[PDB]
Amino acid sequence: AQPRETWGKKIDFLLSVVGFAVDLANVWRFPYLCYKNGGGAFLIPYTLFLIIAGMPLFYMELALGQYNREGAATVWKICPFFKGVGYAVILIALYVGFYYNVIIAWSLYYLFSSFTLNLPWTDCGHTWNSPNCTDPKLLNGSVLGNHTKYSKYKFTPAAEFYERGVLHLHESSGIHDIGLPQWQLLLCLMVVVIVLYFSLWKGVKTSGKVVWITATLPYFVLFVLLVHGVTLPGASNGINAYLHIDFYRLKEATVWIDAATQIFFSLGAGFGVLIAFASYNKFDNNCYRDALLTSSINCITSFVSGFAIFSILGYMAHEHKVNIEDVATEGAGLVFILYPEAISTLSGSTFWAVVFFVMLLALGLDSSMGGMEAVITGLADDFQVLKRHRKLFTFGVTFSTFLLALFCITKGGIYVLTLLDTFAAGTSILFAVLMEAIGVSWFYGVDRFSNDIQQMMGFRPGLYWRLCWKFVSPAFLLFVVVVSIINFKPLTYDDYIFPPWANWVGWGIALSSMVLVPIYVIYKFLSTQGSLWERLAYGITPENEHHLVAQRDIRQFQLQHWLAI
Amino acid sequence: AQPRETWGKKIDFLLSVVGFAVDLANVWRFPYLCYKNGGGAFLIPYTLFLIIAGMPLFYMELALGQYNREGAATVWKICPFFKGVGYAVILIALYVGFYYNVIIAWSLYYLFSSFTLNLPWTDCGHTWNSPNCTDPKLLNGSVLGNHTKYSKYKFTPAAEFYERGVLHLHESSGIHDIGLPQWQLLLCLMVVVIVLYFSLWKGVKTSGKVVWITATLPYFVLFVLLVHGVTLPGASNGINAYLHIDFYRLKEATVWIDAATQIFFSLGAGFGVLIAFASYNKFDNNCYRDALLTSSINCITSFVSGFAIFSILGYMAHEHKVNIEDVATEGAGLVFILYPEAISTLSGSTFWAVVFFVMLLALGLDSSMGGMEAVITGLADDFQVLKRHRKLFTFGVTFSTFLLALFCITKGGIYVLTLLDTFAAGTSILFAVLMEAIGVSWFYGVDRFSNDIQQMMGFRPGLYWRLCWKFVSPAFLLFVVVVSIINFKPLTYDDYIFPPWANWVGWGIALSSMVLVPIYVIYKFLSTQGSLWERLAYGITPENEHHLVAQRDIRQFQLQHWLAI
Repeated sequence: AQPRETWGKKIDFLLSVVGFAVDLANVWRFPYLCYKNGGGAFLIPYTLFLIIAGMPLFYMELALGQYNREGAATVWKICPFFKGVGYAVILIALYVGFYYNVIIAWSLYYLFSSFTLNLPWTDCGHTWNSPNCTDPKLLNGSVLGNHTKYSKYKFTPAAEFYERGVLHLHESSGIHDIGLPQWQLLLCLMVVVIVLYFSLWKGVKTSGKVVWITATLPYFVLFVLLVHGVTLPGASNGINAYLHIDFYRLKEATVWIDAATQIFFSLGAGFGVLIAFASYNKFDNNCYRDALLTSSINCITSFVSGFAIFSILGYMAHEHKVNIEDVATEGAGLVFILYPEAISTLSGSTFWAVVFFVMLLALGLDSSMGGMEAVITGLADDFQVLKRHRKLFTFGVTFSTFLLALFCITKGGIYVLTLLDTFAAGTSILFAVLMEAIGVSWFYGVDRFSNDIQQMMGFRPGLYWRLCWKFVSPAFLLFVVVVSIINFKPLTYDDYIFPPWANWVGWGIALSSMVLVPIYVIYKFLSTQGSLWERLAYGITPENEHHLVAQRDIRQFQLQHWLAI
Repeated sequence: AQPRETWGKKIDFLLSVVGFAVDLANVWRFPYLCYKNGGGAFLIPYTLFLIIAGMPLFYMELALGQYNREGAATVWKICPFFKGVGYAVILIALYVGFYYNVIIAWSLYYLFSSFTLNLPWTDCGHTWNSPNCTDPKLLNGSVLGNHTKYSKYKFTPAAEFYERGVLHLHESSGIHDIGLPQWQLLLCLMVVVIVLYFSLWKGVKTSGKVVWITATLPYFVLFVLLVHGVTLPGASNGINAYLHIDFYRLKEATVWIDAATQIFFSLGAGFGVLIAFASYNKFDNNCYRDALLTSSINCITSFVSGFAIFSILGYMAHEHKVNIEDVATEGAGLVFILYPEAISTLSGSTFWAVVFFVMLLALGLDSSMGGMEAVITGLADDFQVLKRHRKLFTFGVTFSTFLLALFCITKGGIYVLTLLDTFAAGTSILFAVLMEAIGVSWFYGVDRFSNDIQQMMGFRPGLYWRLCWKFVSPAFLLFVVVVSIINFKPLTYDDYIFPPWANWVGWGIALSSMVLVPIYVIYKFLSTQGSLWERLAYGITPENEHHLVAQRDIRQFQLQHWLAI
């Protein structure tokens, strides 16, 4: 049929895989988790976990995507038994969109707040918000006595605006009674999905042309933000809050399980977008240096983002003598509540707010485009009938996403948003990457993987990467899954408590993605006629190796394959 | 490909088309609408409207289904412009299922109430029901003083059981706050859809074998019910309430618009099931006598059902000296509230309740099976790929119906149930039958229809049926649509009032089916390359007549075709 739509240049692929990993400052609280674990003695464990998690997994994803020349759905053509997981990493990705674009819509709403001269968070006098008239006191404008305020003060103008005008949480008591979607967030999501459709309908060319412009803004924005911070007096102390070096605070099973999830969610390994991007890349490329550069760029971006956030926190603590630890809202909209107020204190709040919201929209749109392109490529390579009708398929996917994201744009959508995000992302993606690592290291074998790499690359991976693929990565993923399952805490908002049935609904939604593996295994086992040893052979051997099944030449049954290093 | 799955015998087709039109006593209040219009001077207008509406439309549906040999989706192969409506009558049917099976589930629940020795409606002492403890007084067990009771008494044991144990309406204040689906109705709907899947997955053979047994029960049940009624003393007066002959009460625009909808909803003309059943019938059949027999059977069934209901009402009025007019609940579950209590007064309530619930389940399952088979046949004849995979398609349809019927099986589902039923059924089916009649009488022409009939039948329809098809039926349908649109009243429950946004949601849902015609017309007009006169010709001429389009031989453009009688 039609050949693969190769990228115009390697720079487009590089910028795309970079912009896919800049969502660390969107909704993820990186500096909060950094300060939570060992205070400032977090850099070394962070780097160690980042390496051992991403680099082997990123190299594996890139190599399996480039060599197989197909989407993540059929990327398991060498082992159909695990091919079911190829579906999982697709559907899970869609689940992410179900909330992700919603967050983007929130940022878009902030754009409509930045077009005016008087920002809504500057004045609490019913400026595009409906306060409860309980304590409408400016945190900086109205200077009053400093009190503990029950160690929780959610009456700040920015938080009030975010909760009343953006979320309308006051008209929703919980998750049992939700309500109706907001007309503003609905139009914002419509604009977002229309942009995504007009970008993805053509192919990878428009995607590259968009990420070539969108991914170049956050660097300049973070640079000018760090400059404006270091020019402010209250940043220095904030720096002291960023890295409070305490090697003795590294408690057992405290700093590791909280650092293994943030890097895993920020890098995006096993999410299915890497295979989709590698499927359109040239067959002759160096995934090693590209993966190293991507990991280093992601680490530097996380570091500078945490530094900027802690500088903003230090300047805010300089603005009001109350402590910044228990006064901030460590929720989904942490960047939407604390950061705008600082912009109110900075001169020329309009331009800074506009450029910050543009950076947020760009870094969200890039990740959403990548996540949707992964699903598109997977379902196109799986079903060839949908390969030619790319525009109609993209329109249908966007329409289904808009219809199924209404539960997240409503008044009480943030609760279901956090529920879906946490449960689905954590559980499903962890189980999927665990199954992928197992299938690649034990069933397919790292020897054939290294041979394919050496055939398509100028060198062969040494013993280090092979051991990391075989024994380090699967054991690490299994440990993370065991910690997430055993040490499971019931989900709860900052103040709101989730009902018991919500936890079971979240567990069912998360398990709906992981049960696709045994169902597909049973389907493949039943769709093959013959003896058990022949069905297992057809399931463990690649398609083009099926002729060996009649010859009874299977290396997986040999003990030398399981112990092959 | 595979030929048409012809029925085993004509008796199967007859029993199927009969059992499809026995849903008049399920949720439809036939005797209430009879007594509302002219009291007892309803038989003559009822018969006139029944004839003029069904017989021409039923003959047209049967002939168009038998001659075209295809489902309702592609039955417009002679005129693709109206082919869009072929989709409408499909989707609308599914909408009906979205509530219809739910009602069936209710009846199934009553079966679980009839298996016990002590019926729940007999004793109000918390017998499988949670009363509000306001007025737990037996209507017949506790003899008290007769009062007006504010002209509305909804505290009867049967109504209390139906509202608390079956619906759980007390935990739902309205439609803005719905809640969670009930676990009993969920399992009932699961059983219903599993039976529908195990019946429809094979084809028309199992459908005929099921309707050959299910459609034979309601006759015996109605016979024994009429016998037990005429043996009761209080039936005679009830008969006087059934037919109170008053020719002077036939007010203008009062008895016609209320009788034109009941017959139209009971007969089922234009619903799409008739074409689906005729598509599997032999090419040589007499649709005239079959349609006449079907109409006569439906009329006799409606008459005997109204007689039985009014006899039950008269016996209930004999049980308690209070009037039966304003004490009954004229809602969806009228047969579920008033009729069981009478069974409590009859000796051996167990057997009578069991056989009545079995009759209800059979007459609901037959109609649901027909409505789903219509959609199956339409989407199979439209997309040939789904023709071979009939079992998987039926499973998917049943699963989607079960997933989309959760809003009707919940605590507040009855409000959305009535909303969807009324809006969708009335508006969409009326617009669909109007468009079908117009396309058959004016665009295709009654002359070619009569010629095809004479080719496939032993005689040609006279001037009467041709005039009824051309000038009577379209004008009648247009008048009914105009009355429904202009004389539109806001929907409201017996006591609950619907919010304003619910009316707009219902209007949008109803219009979503009717907008499929202009969209499909525009799609067909844009999918044809050429001049406007050639596109119109391709849109109005049949497919096999497309060769005439190049010859510029189009009879529709001639004035003799529009005036052809």
